Amino acid sequence: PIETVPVKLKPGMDGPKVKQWPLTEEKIKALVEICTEMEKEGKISKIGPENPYNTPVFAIKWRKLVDFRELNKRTQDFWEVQLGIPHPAGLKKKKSVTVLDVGDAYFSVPLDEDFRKYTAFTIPSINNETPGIRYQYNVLPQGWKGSPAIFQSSMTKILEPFRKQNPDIVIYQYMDDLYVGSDLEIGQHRTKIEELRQHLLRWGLTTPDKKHQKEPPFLWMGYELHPDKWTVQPIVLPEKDSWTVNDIQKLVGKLNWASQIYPGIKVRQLCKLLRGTKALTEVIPLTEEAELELAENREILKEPVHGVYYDPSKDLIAEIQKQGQGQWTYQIYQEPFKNLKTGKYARMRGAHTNDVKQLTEAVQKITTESIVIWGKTPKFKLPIQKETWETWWTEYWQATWIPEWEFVNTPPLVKLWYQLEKEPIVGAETFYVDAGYVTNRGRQKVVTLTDTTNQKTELQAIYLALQDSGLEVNIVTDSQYALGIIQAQPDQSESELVNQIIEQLIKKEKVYLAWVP
Amino acid sequence: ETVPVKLKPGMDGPKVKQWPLTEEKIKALVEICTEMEKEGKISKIGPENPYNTPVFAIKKKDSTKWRKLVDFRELNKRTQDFWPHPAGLKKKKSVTVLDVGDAYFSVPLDEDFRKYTAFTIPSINNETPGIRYQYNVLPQGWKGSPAIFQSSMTKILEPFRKQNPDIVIYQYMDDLYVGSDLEIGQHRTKIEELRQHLLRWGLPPFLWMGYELHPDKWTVQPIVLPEKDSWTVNDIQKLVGKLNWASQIYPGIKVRQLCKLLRGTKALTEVIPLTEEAELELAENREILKEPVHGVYYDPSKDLIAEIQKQGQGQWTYQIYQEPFKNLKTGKYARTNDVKQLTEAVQKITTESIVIWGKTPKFKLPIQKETWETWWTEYWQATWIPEWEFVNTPPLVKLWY
Ligand SMILES: CC(C)c1c(OC2CCCCC2)c2cc(Cl)ccc2[nH]c1=O
Repeated sequence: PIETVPVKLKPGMDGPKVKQWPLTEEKIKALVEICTEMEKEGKISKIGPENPYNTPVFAIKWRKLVDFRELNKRTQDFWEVQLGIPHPAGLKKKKSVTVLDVGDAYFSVPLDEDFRKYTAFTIPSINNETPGIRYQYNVLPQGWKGSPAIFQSSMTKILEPFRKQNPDIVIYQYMDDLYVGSDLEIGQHRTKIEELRQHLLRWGLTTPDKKHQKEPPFLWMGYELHPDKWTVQPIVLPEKDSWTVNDIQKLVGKLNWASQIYPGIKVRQLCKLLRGTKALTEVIPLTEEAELELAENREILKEPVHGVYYDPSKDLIAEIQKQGQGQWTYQIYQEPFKNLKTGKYARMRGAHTNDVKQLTEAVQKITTESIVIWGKTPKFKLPIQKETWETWWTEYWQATWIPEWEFVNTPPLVKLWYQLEKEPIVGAETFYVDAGYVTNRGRQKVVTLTDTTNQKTELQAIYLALQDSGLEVNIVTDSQYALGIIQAQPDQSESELVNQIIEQLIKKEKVYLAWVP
Repeated sequence: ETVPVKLKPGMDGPKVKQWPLTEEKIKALVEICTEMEKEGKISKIGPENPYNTPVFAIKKKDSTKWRKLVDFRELNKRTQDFWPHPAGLKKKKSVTVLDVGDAYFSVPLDEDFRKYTAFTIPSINNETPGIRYQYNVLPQGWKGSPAIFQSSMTKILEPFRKQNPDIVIYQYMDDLYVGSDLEIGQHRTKIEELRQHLLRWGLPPFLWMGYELHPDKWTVQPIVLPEKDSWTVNDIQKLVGKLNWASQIYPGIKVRQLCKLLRGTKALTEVIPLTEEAELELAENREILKEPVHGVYYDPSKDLIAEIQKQGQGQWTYQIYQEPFKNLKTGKYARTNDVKQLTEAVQKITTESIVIWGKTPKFKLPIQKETWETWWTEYWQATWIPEWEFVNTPPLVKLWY
């Protein structure tokens, strides 16, 4: 059998001493039948008065179910499952792939002797004056905290050898399923599977028969898995007349999911439908542009597009492009415009930013994503020019670095619509702002701002100046805030005011912004 | 015989998440760990160990060999204190740094602590569980290792110490600082004497290219004022701004006279001649800045903070203080790429913190975490890892350095 994993209850705590609810004699009779078999089979064992512990049991033909919540609350923490699943594009194509349903594996695995006593439960006797039978587990209880972790572990040890013996085959454990892939010839593959099924049996691990096995495609959590290709499960868009905040929220959701394979999906217009919504059942009438987006996406979706698998041999190329303000689309491929995966990036980091900065972040996301899926960073092809980048680069307070990238003249190209002068301008008028301004040339304008906030006034001032000043201007301000904001040269912002300024800024020939206490 | 070590009272073991690694690094890590296994230094562990510390593979300077780097930062923090620094060492002419991490590999770790040293070699795209281990011997990078090995270490050193008393030898985590003032040629030769004298006992590479630090030459970068021919309204304004700022440190700074040249909404470019009054006020301001503020002493019981500003063109600026504006040291650093440079700087500044105070500073990095976590290991070479947090360098502070 397999080596036991030593378990202990959480520090300072004691075993579950929980009372067994009343059980209908019809259920009592069913359990006993069930528990006898389990005992005949070794899974559990009758125990004595010794054991003060107990964990509730109830009936659900009849089925047995023990409530281990309490024991679980009292059981130590384990290095749990994995919480992280592989993404289709990370896989390499395989000729044949068969999944085995490791039947009741927790039951086929021993349980730390010293812990067995804490798994004690009680099958009440039918008649009043007589005692009820007491048992405890000798294996991994169903529904118990350590069962998956411990089951998965052992499984791996069990697989380890056969794995090294058969390098030509990879195996993926997922709870009870076990996936086996290889590039073996149908016959050969199928046999190695049986070669495997046996090795498992050598440990009482019983799997389903070939006649009853599962073969591709695989509708594995949002996906559809073919041997040579992959995709997202078919996504059907409703054709309602009346859309509820809820229906819309779901649409947008399903739409995002598509994004990783279907390029050009767009949700802006739809997302907009959510503004001011007062209830999850509230109906919202679609805007002309939402209906368009719905129809546009509807189309892109009517097309079944698939993804390819990872070819370790070939390089990874990531190509990014601007789909809208704040919107970036990218697609990673190895072979010429033959995607393994694609995706969007809307992440606006900070109230204000510029395409250069935003594009650079899109690169870091993709980078992190790739390292996680293919263990390597892709060569990027971006719509920005080295000099453009390099320029913004060196002049930004924050440090930053982009992998290996190549310029790709594929409009639009990200640029800087403006650059503050490094030196004050000679011949350009000079404004001293604070809500108003005063220039070296005698001019001035005060304005009464209603509702504004301290900082919002500072930008107004500036905005005013830009407005009234000629093509070339020098501006002095005491606001550190506004200064930072503008020095950082944004080209888009959530604040309308700021966007106005930016407009001003783009139009000017020369602008010098200076700060003074 | 293993010294029973314990975690600070009530504290549990670390459960730090493991940052994604590149296949390359994973491969390196597998080769290494597998060998440490055969040699019984580590052992695979089971699901009953919920703890985890992040690992990394870094690169050796002048070597094709990788080096496993475990971020026991959290662990060392939850690790009981153990119950010194040679001010003289910072004064030596040359300090060389050695990696004596392998010393520990020959000293068992208290069986009960071992579960806390748990770490994991992750797998690409989660296709496999992820290889788990824990240490049996003293793990490199653990705050406990130097301590426990202290005794045995002092033994090994006492002969050389008495033999070459003109040499100062400091140990810090996995590093050994060897200082002296001998001619460079001699320094390098007496080091090698030690190396083999270390071999003589048991398994020492040259950290930092096997090159020397020259602490003697380390110096504070005072604040500076633009000295120019003609002075425009702008020049002065910036000038006054900066002065005003520096005033909070050196309160002896006066601006009265300079600010007087700034009355009336003039034009940024209009050239202003300096009245003698102001001319002399500047001068005094200048002399006041010629040196660091008096009364700034190092407090061993406070955290040593280090901030860095990107100056561009490969130029960076830093400052080491414990209390705002009370800098204990300030420096510059010039080249690569933003990140590579930045890491090299961190390390430069760390090494110094040690050499000078014997403690690593807590950095404040002008960078986006995702990024740092991504490339930092590409250029890192130290055996230790400082504490660090990420920030947004104000526009002005940079202008003032
Ligand atoms: C991890 C491994 C067994 C693997 C596959 O199994 C997968 C593992 C994730 C669960 C669903 C099936 C896989 C499946 C198909 Cl359909 C095509 C290519 C594949 N290439 C592979 O390397």
